[PDB]
Amino acid sequence: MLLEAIFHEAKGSYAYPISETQLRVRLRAKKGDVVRCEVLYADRYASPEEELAHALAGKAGSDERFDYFEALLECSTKRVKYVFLLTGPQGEAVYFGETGFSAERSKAGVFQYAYIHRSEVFTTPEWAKEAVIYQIFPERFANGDPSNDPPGTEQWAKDARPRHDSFYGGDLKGVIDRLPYLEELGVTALYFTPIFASPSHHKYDTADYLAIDPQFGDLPTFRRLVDEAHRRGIKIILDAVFNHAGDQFFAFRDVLQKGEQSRYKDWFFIEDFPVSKTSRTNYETYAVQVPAMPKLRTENPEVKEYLFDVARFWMEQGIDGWRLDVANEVDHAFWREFRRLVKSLNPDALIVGEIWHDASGWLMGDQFDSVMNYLFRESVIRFFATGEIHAERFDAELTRARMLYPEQAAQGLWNLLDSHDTERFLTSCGGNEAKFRLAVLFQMTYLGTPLIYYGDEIGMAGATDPDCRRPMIWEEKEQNRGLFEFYKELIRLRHRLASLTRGNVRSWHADKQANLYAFVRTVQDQHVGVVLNNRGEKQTVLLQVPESGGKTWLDCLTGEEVHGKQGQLKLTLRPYQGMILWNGR
Amino acid sequence: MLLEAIFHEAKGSYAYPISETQLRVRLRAKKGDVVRCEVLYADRYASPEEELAHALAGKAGSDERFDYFEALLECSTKRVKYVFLLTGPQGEAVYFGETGFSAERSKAGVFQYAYIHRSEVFTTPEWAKEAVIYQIFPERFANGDPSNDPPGTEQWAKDARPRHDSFYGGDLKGVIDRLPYLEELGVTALYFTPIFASPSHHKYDTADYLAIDPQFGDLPTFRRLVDEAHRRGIKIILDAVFNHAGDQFFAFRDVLQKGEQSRYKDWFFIEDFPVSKTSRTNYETYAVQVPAMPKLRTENPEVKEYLFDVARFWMEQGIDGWRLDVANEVDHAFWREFRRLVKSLNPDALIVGEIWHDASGWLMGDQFDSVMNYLFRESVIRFFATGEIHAERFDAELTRARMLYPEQAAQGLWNLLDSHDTERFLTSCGGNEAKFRLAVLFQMTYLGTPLIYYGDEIGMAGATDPDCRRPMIWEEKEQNRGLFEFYKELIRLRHRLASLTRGNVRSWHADKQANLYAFVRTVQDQHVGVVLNNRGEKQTVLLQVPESGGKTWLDCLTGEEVHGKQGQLKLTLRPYQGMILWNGR
Ligand SMILES: [Ca+2]
Ligand SMILES: [Ca+2]
Repeated sequence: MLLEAIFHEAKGSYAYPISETQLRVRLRAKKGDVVRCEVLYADRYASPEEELAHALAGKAGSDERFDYFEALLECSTKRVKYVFLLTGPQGEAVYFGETGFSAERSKAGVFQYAYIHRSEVFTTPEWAKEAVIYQIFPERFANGDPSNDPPGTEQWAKDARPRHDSFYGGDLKGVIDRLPYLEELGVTALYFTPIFASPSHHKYDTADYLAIDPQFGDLPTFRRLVDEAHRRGIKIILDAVFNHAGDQFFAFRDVLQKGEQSRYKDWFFIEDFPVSKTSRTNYETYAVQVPAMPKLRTENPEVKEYLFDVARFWMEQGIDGWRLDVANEVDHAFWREFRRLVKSLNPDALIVGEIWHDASGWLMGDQFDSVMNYLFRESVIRFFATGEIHAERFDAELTRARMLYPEQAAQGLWNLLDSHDTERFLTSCGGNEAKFRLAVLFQMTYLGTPLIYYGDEIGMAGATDPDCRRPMIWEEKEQNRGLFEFYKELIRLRHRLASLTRGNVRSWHADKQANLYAFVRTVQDQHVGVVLNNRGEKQTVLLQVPESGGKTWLDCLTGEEVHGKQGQLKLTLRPYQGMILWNGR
Repeated sequence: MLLEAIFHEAKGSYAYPISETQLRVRLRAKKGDVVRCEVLYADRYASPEEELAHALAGKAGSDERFDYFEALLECSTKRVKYVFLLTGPQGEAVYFGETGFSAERSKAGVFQYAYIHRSEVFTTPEWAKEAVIYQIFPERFANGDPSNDPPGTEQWAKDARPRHDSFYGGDLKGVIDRLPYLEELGVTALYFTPIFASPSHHKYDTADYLAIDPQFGDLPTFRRLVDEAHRRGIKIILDAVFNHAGDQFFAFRDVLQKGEQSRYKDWFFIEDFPVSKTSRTNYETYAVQVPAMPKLRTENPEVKEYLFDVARFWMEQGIDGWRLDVANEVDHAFWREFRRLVKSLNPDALIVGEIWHDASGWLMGDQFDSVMNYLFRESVIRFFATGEIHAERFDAELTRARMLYPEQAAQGLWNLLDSHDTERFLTSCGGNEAKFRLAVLFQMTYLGTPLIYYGDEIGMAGATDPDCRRPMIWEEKEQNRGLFEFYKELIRLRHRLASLTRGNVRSWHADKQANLYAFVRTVQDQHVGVVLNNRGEKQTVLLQVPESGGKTWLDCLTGEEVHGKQGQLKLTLRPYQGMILWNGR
């Protein structure tokens, strides 16, 4: 086999504890290059003559070009050393260790996970493991209070087509008046984009971190919201913009007024004074040349303490976690310490970050709890919506992703289908509900945290920003209640089937030709299989199911009861029809 | 080219800054699969249609199975995204990016280094970059005061053969009196193994972390050592053992007496009560069943603060750094915070850890400065002493290990030939001085910090523990001043050639049959190439040297002048001879 293609490291996403005494190990090799992977391990101080423990590494998945093996090691000593034994299609065996490769186990060496400290066990809030988040764009969700609408606000109508400078008066009061709705839908948390004192429409340039923007409400209204949401079993998530502030931030305006006399001059990155100019900037900002967004020096103790204080103020109000913006642009020390602050105030506080690239460096367990799973969307958009990729490709994109980070993180990734910065997925589906409904079925049954974008649930459509930010449709007769009930049922199923929230993921079937994909979610002895027929034609498939995994399945969506015969399960799926098979365990 | 064998990551040892605006990048590939590696980069926020930067990745070296390419990206924005352009033997062009491989740049995606914060640019003390450490085991170095010799201390003789419980009276005063000797040798720093108050002989079971063991001296004596040593240009590095404490440790004893009602019960890992027993361990300890060494609970804030106070104390005495024992078993959060303390107290304090396996997780820049380079010892023992490997294998082992951690670490790794836990290298060489010297010449010219074990500079030989703890031979008549002088010359040269202390490493030539190896240290324009004739036979070698690096070289050890012609340098080395050719720049 190609040893130069096999990889592993005693850390990161290939070696990490899941418990105080259990070490997980991942090993990858060229697809087809290895057939069996076994792990021999023992305590690091074990006598060189003592016998080693054995652990079989199952094929956890495979992507475009790699094979992935995962095994669980029992380390009662909390210290472990181990070597890999890899067997090829031709029985050729070889040990893989820290030293390298060899036919003799001794010469291969041994990887070592020094010690497993309880504090370094990746731990995330339980309520998040089986949660469903609903993304709220305040300015467009509900106008509960007309008295705070900004001047020039436009009529709230379904036919309205938002313009970049539009206003609709969306506010926190509406979110409250509509809480019965979210509860009915079944969401367990609301994620709000920025809503803090700011002069712009987007509010990404914070002016006052300790205050709700007047057009949205006030502390009183916010406290009311949090309280009314909680008694409804709904957590609250706010957006944290700590990378940069607005040009009206008290600390910045002082520097604009006092130049080097400002006690806050080092709260930013300035090249020379005076500090200011239009189309030109003598201080670092978000992206390139954005005057309204002066970068904050999160490395500075003053800045750090201040934001940490800002977090305390809002955590005092009862929020349940944060969504970090441009998180990847603030120092790690800051994030490490922030989590400590946050987790000590609330062990169940969530920390979700937004990185548009491999976020492993932030997802080891000492910083964020998870991040937005943009990969999920990319694979989902192209699979159900544009159809640029087929089922076998879709399977790969997904798998490659799962093995990207530790399970504690993969399990909590926010899987969104769109956002306030993208065209609505229904539109991406060219308006076809058959395609949209299928995707949502997948979103609601896959590994991670489903993130619902306001309105998608009743079938709102629209191009990218700002057309995706159309005012929420509240007239029941103008809403797609058929769709609305679909989301409800999917959400209800996801709540009862433990496998769907806390189960692993395994690919079941991938037909590049028929474009049908299947996977199974597992927890304990329970198994739930999902079959997706992504084609505008009726198709029939043959899935394999050895009696050991059950002999009869019940389609949780239709009640239909199918039986497997001779280790196979015959299934006929209707156009864009999805099936969710439960084995009753 | 086996694509499944190419590796990279925008973190760790494959992507790291060397300055606030300079990012280093490394790529791994199957040997021979890539002949040209170039990187195309731009600002993370740069427009799509903007001209991409170019940076050629030179081949940094190769090992047993891989090739390694390196590049330095100029990133004025401290923000960068990049894509690799790989060229094979047959001219095939493949792009490599976060998304994967493709003949098209757009489909390859791009790796991203989100942001470069100065607080994250690996930084190590300046004096350690040109330092030459000297390992001292107090008990066997020198007896400056017999009044502290424990009963049973034996005579100080060259032919003395120490037993496990022997006592010679080595003490700090002794070190003081011998400072002139050490200063002459040219060592710039002194490293003491544990020397704190302990009831045992080895002193690994700390009883009083705030006091020097009476057998070595008193606090006032240590102070005398630091000042007198400092004025000779010699630093002091103390060995700290925080993973576990002694069974006589004040905090521990409180539990042995008050049992469960011990105010310090949560400071350790205690299974059940009574708190202890003989030959049987009912509490976690170092290794397996070590009643005198109960593991300290560093995860505990009370312990952390205490160990830190202990740290502050000794740093207030003026020490210059720490050598951590069994550090790989202490939580990272602890070390991260330890560094912050130590460094704030003294930015020049050194933090060297001891971990016998891939320590990348501790060598990112937020924890240790370096570790003992055990891989170096193995490469020198098998190449110089046992002859287990030839010149080509030596080359690989060296190359592979060099590429394990970021350059800032590699440059400051402690390169030891032996220690209080092994036999004298001379013993490993079977008494062959011609071999010992060549290994030392390499040690003195390779990348890393040379570690000299007390006595080795005067040719002390001996078997492993306790024979490696033989009393220092101070009788000049009995000293191999011949070797001693050699040691001196190398140390001098090292201090005069910036490239030997701060330059990189590149293999120059390797021959498995002739057993001849050569490498080049380069810094700015200075080049110094080392040629090793590791064979007991006079050999001639033809090295390739384009006029670019110079056309004339000088052997610093003999003063011989060598000239190159048509890009070749013909050198004749005597049995086991090594040359150090300076390009005069
Ligand atoms: Ca309003
Ligand atoms: Ca003495």
